[PDB]
Amino acid sequence: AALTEEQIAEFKEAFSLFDKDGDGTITTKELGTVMRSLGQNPTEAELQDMINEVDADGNGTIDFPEFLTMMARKMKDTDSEEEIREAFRVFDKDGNGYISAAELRHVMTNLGEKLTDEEVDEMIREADIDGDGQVNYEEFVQMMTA
Amino acid sequence: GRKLELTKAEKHFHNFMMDTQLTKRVKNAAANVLRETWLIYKNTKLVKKIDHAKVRKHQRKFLQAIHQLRSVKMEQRKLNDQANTLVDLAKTQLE
Ligand SMILES: [Ca+2]
Ligand SMILES: [Ca+2]
Repeated sequence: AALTEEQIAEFKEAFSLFDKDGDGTITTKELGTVMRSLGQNPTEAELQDMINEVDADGNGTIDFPEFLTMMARKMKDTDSEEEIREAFRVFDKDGNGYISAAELRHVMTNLGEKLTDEEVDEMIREADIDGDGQVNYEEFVQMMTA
Repeated sequence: GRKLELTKAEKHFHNFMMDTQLTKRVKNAAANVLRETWLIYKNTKLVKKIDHAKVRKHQRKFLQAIHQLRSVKMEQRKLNDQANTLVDLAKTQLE
């Protein structure tokens, strides 16, 4: 919980992803705008709570000092291998740990933001390790998180 | 770089009780858990004749308090992941 000076200049750049008006402070309305642009729908109270756990002076908004301080307490990261495996499992229709290459192409070209058929070709080339037209997604996820 | 790692989720819940409503809810609901646990135990094990309507009453209030506590616990986990979302977004400037 002690920040490198490198990272201080880094989080100032981060601060502007949040301070939608260059105000020098982050309000709940800006935090809601940001949260919603990441696909989340926090309530007004949840936004106030987020600010309130960071707002040292109690003026209802987050300055860069309180922003930068609250990063220092959450620098610890952990791997996402199991969460990514569970996203693949969503498409494991038979729950047998395999997704066919055809089905993975169908998913990647139709759901979410999508990939081009060319992009999906490279992904399946890596994903179908055994060349059998089937993706053992735990093994593929292990390869990508190595 | 960080690759596919994301901010680690918090251990115990020493946080977001800055929300005065949540901490009021926790303490009222916890006290009611204590209250109905006592009253159920007394009414089943410390009496000569069990009054089943009394037990049902305190079972309703007990489940109500337990589930209020659960709903506070889930809200704290949601608040923590909402904050971890912003930490994770801020951390993308370290690359
Ligand atoms: Ca602002
Ligand atoms: Ca402030």
